[PDB]
Amino acid sequence: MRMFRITACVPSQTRIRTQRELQNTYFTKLVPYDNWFREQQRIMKMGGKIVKVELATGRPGTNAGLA
Amino acid sequence: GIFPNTLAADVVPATIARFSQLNAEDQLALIWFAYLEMGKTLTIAAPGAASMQLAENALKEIQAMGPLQQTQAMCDLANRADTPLCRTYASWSPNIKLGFWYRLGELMEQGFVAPIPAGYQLSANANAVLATIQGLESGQQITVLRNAVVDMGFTAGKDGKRIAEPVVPASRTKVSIEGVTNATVLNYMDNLNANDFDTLIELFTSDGALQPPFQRPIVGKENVLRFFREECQNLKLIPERGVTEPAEDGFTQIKVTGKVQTPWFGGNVGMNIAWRFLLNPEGKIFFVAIDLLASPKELL
Amino acid sequence: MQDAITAVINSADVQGKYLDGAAMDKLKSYFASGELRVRAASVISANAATIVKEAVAKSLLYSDVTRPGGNMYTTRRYAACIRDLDYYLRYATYAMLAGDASILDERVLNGLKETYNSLGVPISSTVQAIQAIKEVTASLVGADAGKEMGVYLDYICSGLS
Amino acid sequence: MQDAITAVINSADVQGKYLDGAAMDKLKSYFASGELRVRAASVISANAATIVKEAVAKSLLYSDVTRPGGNMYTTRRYAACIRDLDYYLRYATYAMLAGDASILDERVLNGLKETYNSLGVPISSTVQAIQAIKEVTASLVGADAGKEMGVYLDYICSGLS
Amino acid sequence: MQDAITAVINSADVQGKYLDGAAMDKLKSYFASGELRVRAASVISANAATIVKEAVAKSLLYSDVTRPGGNMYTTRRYAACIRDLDYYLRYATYAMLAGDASILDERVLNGLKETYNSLGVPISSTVQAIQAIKEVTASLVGADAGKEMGVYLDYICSGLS
Amino acid sequence: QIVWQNEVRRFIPQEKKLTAGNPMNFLGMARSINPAANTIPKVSAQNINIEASVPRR
Amino acid sequence: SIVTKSIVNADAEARYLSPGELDRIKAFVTGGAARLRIAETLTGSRETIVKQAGDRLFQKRPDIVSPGGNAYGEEMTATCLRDMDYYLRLVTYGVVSGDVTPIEEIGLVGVREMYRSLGTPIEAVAQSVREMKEVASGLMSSDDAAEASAYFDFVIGKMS
Amino acid sequence: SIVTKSIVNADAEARYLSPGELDRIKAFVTGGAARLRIAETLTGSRETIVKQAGDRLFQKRPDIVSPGGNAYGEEMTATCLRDMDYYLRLVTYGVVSGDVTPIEEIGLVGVREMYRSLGTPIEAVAQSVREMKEVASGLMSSDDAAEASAYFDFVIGKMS
Amino acid sequence: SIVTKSIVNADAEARYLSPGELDRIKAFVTGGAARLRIAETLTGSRETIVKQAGDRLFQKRPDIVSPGGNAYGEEMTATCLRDMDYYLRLVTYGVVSGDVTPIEEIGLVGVREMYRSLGTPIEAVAQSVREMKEVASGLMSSDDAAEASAYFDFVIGKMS
Amino acid sequence: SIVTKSIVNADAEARYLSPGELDRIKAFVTGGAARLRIAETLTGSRETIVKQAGDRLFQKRPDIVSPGGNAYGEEMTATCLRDMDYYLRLVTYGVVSGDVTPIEEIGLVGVREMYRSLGTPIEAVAQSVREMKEVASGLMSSDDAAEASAYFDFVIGKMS
Ligand SMILES: *[C@H](C)[C@H]1/C(=C/c2[nH]c(/C=C3N=C(/C=C4\NC(=O)C(CC)=C4C)C(C)=C\3CCC(=O)O)c(CCC(=O)O)c2C)NC(=O)[C@@H]1C
Ligand SMILES: *[C@H](C)[C@H]1/C(=C/c2[nH]c(/C=C3N=C(/C=C4\NC(=O)C(CC)=C4C)C(C)=C\3CCC(=O)O)c(CCC(=O)O)c2C)NC(=O)[C@@H]1C
Ligand SMILES: *[C@H](C)[C@H]1/C(=C/c2[nH]c(/C=C3N=C(/C=C4\NC(=O)C(CC)=C4C)C(C)=C\3CCC(=O)O)c(CCC(=O)O)c2C)NC(=O)[C@@H]1C
Ligand SMILES: CCC1=C(C)/C(=C/C2=NC(=C\c3[nH]c(/C=C4\NC(=O)[C@H](C)[C@H]4CC)c(C)c3CCC(=O)O)/C(CCC(=O)O)=C2C)NC1=O
Ligand SMILES: CC1=C(/C=C/C(C)=C/C=C/C(C)=C/C=C/C=C(C)/C=C/C=C(C)/C=C/C2=C(C)C(=O)CCC2(C)C)C(C)(C)CCC1=O
Repeated sequence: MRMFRITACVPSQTRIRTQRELQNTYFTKLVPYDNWFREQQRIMKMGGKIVKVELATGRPGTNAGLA
Repeated sequence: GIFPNTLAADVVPATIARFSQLNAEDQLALIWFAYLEMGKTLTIAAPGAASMQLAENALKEIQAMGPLQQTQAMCDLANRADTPLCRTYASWSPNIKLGFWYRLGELMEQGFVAPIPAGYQLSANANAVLATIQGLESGQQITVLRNAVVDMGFTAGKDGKRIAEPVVPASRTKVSIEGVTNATVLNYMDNLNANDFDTLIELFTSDGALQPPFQRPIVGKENVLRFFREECQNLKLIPERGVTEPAEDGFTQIKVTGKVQTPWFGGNVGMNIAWRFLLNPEGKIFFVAIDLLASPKELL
Repeated sequence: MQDAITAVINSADVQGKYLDGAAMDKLKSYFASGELRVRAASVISANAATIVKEAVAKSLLYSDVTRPGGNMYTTRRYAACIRDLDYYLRYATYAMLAGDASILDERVLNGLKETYNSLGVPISSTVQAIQAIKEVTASLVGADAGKEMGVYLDYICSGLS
Repeated sequence: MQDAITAVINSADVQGKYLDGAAMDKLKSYFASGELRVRAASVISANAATIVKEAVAKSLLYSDVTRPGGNMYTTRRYAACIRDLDYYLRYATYAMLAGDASILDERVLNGLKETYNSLGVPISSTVQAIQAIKEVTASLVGADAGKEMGVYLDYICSGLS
Repeated sequence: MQDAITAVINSADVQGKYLDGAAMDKLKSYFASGELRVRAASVISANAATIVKEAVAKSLLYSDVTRPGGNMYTTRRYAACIRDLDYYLRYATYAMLAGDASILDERVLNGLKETYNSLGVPISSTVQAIQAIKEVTASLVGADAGKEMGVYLDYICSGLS
Repeated sequence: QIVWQNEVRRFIPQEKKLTAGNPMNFLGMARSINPAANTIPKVSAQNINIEASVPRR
Repeated sequence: SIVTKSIVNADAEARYLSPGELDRIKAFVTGGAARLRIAETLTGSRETIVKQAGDRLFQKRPDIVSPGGNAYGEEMTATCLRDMDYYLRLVTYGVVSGDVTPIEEIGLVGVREMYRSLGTPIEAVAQSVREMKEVASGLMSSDDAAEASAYFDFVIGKMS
Repeated sequence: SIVTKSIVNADAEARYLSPGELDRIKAFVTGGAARLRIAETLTGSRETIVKQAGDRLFQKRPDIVSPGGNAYGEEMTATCLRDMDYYLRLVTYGVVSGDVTPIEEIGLVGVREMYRSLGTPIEAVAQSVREMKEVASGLMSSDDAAEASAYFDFVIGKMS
Repeated sequence: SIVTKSIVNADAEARYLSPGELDRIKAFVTGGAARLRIAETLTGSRETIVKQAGDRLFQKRPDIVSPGGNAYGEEMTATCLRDMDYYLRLVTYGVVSGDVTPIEEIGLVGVREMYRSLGTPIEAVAQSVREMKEVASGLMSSDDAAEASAYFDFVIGKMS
Repeated sequence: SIVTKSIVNADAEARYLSPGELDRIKAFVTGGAARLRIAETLTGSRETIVKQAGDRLFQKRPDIVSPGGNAYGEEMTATCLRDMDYYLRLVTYGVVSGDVTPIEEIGLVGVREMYRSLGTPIEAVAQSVREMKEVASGLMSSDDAAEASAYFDFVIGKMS
């Protein structure tokens, strides 16, 4: 299936965490295509900055066989 | 545990029934002789296939037991008497029980356990059963041994063994030494075995000196008392041979060679202790040297 | 959960009292037993699988329980029963270390009887298996530590039955 | 769950026995009836929404349930009733294909009566709806497939009652 | 219900065997304990009212439970709590005599938690009261029979929880 | 024709009868197919050159 | 047992056991050794008792094993012997318990209906139990034989 | 079975059965006659397959029946053959059902844990399964045994 | 490393090293001479301990060296003893570091998969490590033997 | 009595007495000699036992004999001693009968109602019966005292 490799930086806004938070502060993950929209919406609502997005799996414009 | 055969005719159930028919003495002698025949006419024991850790504590307790009580405990297991060791044995799997008996036989061969009475001969019925077991196959042999030996120990609701076995009625005896017939060294050996060092060391001269292995001589009567009471603690010696001759100042130079079965500075059991006794002319040991002569075994 | 120390401290706190002579004596007794508890725990942790294997062989194997129609028939059910025995042994070790059965009540026995009743697990068979585990652990650990482990395993048996 | 094949296999396994002649006969019967069940399942899957529509129309439209104050008055309540009907149709089709009613107990009937009693849902009305669903599905599916579907729908109704 | 004799008999019968040595040992143990059980039952029957009285005085009286708004406020509610304690003591004696906690399970526990949940009865406080009853009974009967009575009292508490 | 005295002699307890899953059912088959064990291959670890005798590839 | 019966009566009356029940329980508990001993005697002699009782019963009643009889046939005869062993086990249970309640609950409730559905003659079953009682009395001492025959005759009377 | 597996997948996706699933079910229904023939052959000759497979397995891996091996002794060998019989019966169930769900549920899930607890070589068990598969394929026709060996292969792969 | 474990725990709780943890590190560093003496002894005596443990293991489990076993053959026995030497070296690493983590890292994680792929009996490997522990205890003092017994028993339990 | 209670239970079940019930009846018949001995002891020492019991009760609870108490005056003291004698006779009857049924049906049912009507302290009466039990235990043999203690405790509990 189509997968998105996304790198983003999401800062904290409400509390000053005292545990190691770099891993979820700046990270890259492989989110599925069917979840990419909601993941992007979550990152934007949390206030993160989408550093980079790439289509790691599949090819653009695949009418069939995108599974 | 595993399903034990009880009555199916054939050969294995018949052999197990015959073993059960044999009394406690016959069964115990038969299992001992079967262990003796193991590896040549019977299957070789493979204790790694059984959880011997469960019986490890009982084995160590038996090993620490004195030979009389060792034989008493083994005969209690044979008679299915009510003892804590019998309970522990009965609470084991058949493989664990068989491995435990194999370890007992191995320790008896190595001398750590009181051996069978010397010159014992297997009864006719037990010998016939053992011959049948030898004729049996390897798997058949192990199945027969397991089924025969599982019934031992004490289990609630079971009570038999009408014949029973009242067992058979070293340190107390003179230490068997070849070429040495001196009361001083004999008393020294007996007292050292008995661990009554306070009475043992009177055989030492007032200027008596002791030479422990790998250490310089220790001089002073109370020094030797301290050495005996802090280093040489509860060790068993088996002197074998010895020679005696005179020496300067009227001394008696006596070289005795024997074996120590107790842990004493390493080389356990397989170290030859040489006692170099420069005894005073009056008799007390002026100089005792204990030399731990070693076999090709090294790392001491 | 509460160990012996926490139990004593809670008993003192409930009455709002400092640790008096009796509480100190109880703490001293627990500290004395601590070495034996640690040794028994290490031995059990080493021989974890062996104890369960021997107990199931002694009490369950070669029976209607393992034969078809028994609760321990399928491989899945055998694995589940072995896992349950492993949990019992581990939590009994926890209870022995802590000197208290609070962990047993809080994380094992809560609803365990209802769980077996709903599942159809034979309570008597499970109790016999735990008894076999107790005997095996006693033989493998010793007298006093074996007795303590038996106390907590019998606590589990009482809760289950 | 379990189909008829699963039931035969489970009976043989629990008795610890190989598939004997009677089990083979029952398996042959299920294989004989299988094409019928596949046809009925295809028909109902093709016409899933429609059958629900005429079931409601013959059963619940312009009635006290759909009036204000009923349990099916509001649009959200109508959607919930439709979802209930679609569950019942889907699971009756599943039971029809499997030849077994275990699925309904596992999924639907295991808590549905308590669910409706907590909700206030009219079980008499839902029984009437599923009873109408019987004939609505039977019309499209035939006579014997209709009999099987009616068997499963009667199962649902009896569980509700 | 079931006593020790009927329990062992049923255990043998369900698997279809005669009484072996192991079962006979259990019956011998029960017969050995029968004299102590009868003496404890006589003592508890003599001191039934006093035991419940002392337990209530030691656990419940002057607490939040008796004050207005508590579950032991009205005189009727107080008498109901006393009656519950009377049940628990009497059935603990029954189970102690029988050597089996089956009468407790089939006549005191099956649904009692649901009844207390409906009525709002505090299960933790009733457990504390049963613990007080256990302590008083132990003090009045002795350690050997006190432990046996406490076994079934704790059984009732665990069933309630 | 049937004789009942023979079966009266041949009576067996019901609980002694073997069930489906009992290995005693296959005990007879195992007896028939006598498996031959392996003669013990006496080997001494002391006389083994670990560095050289281990395979190299 | 007597303990169960007394506890049940006390529960039904919503009361503790009276001393007149407690002393009976004490006497029952004390006198358990003889009951146990009779139990081991019967259980040890179960196979011989069953065989001899079945042989005597079949000799006395030929129609049972005759063609058209309930026990006619190999499996039928073995099943009749199985029933005899069942009732011997129940009698042992009752002897050990000192009461007939275990027998009645296990293999005595609905026995008439069960054997009527099976077609077996309940009178013939009672005769088999009588032969078993005779064999047990022969294998037991005078007092023990009478004590066991109490349960045996209870079973026989309940059967017919 | 295949019916249950398709139903489970369809309900997990919250949908009626797709044309592919329905066609698979109908094809299995049509081909069930050969499956029943396979089951009949396996059940009828099950003693033969178990016997020959045990012989071949013991020959190929003699350390199993050697001292210190798990199958050492008559009782251990009998239990070995018993496990072989369970696996043959499960193979028959899977062949009849057209899906290996029953095999997985009964004798494949947790088999690693059970055999590890018992001390058994899972690879040896897989070898025994392979021996049974070879014997059965010899006993059946080419294509029939060809598609019967798929479930044997599944068991072998899951155990080894 | 005990210090590394303390650092890991402190970072996991997001705190500086506890006074107790620092005291434990201090005590370990002070006793490091005695701790490293055990490693020196094991490194010096690696050959005799490995060979004796292998011989005892083959005595206890002759099936593995028997034909059809994993260790059968001169090369197979050689590589089995080579793995023995690997595990002894790992035990020395653990006793030096004061922590079982190096053992679990190099020679313990994935060991199940590795020996399953190789066909090796993990139970036999555990028994061999037990023999190694017993030999090392014999060759060392009671206190040092007890200290190394922790690492040896850790390896044993992780093996099985 | 135990005999009449057993007969009532058998009649309620609509059956003859079970072997256990018959054995209990025989045991009670055998113990009837000891029961008669205890009754003889009590009836012989009727006067002294009631005298010490009344004196002990008066010392324990002087408020009864104090002004305003129910038993104030020589006539009230005579009535109290008469009640003492009546209850001791009831205890003797119960000991003879082997059960507390005669005691309950003669002077133990409605005792609370009668004392509420008369104003008598029920707790005082219970303490008086307890003093009677203490003096009787001191006066008679331990086994006989133990046997009568159950009946005395039953009476005192019913009066509590
Ligand atoms: C102070 C010397 C300088 C400074 C600080 C500053 N930091 C942030 C935000 C973050 N800092 C970190 C760094 C870490 N997180 C970790 O877990 C670790 C590794 C253990 C490090 C080094 C991160 C990840 C952030 C992101 C936000 C967060 O902390 O979750 C800010 C801005 C915070 C914000 O939300 O705007 C600031 C101001 N600023 C200076 O000018 C100093 C030179
Ligand atoms: C009119 C603007 C559109 C239209 C209407 C139409 N509706 C139906 C049937 C129903 N409509 C409803 C809707 C509601 N019921 C409620 O209680 C609520 C909130 C108060 C709503 C929105 C319902 C429940 C029905 C079912 C009949 C019944 O309630 O008894 C129909 C007839 C459908 C049929 O086939 O019977 C029609 C025609 N049609 C249009 O074309 C307009 C866009
Ligand atoms: C005074 C005229 C008499 C008397 C009183 C007395 N009572 C107690 C203890 C309690 N009294 C009650 C009664 C009630 N609680 C209620 O809620 C109701 C209805 C509203 C009633 C009638 C209770 C529950 C108790 C228990 C203690 C508590 O309140 O929590 C005592 C003390 C008893 C003791 O030993 O603690 C006393 C003294 N005593 C007399 O002698 C007078 C005749
Ligand atoms: C239906 C699914 C299922 C499975 C799989 C199963 C396995 C199974 N095999 C067992 C034992 C056993 N199984 C074997 C068999 C073998 N020995 C070998 O060397 C071979 C590799 C292997 C056979 C090929 C042996 C030897 C035992 C005895 C183990 C012991 O007693 O220690 C046991 C425990 C004893 C008992 O059967 O009661 C179970 C549960 N039971 C089930 O119900
Ligand atoms: C292979 C293999 C195994 C099997 C291993 C096996 C087969 C293990 C079995 C080993 C055997 C046969 C052990 C028997 C030992 C006998 C003893 C100790 C008796 C001594 C008698 C005494 C002291 C009495 C002496 C006497 C005295 C004192 C008297 O007073 C009077 C005379 C008398 C002579 C009686 C395992 C089960 C481990 C695992 C699986 C597996 O494959």
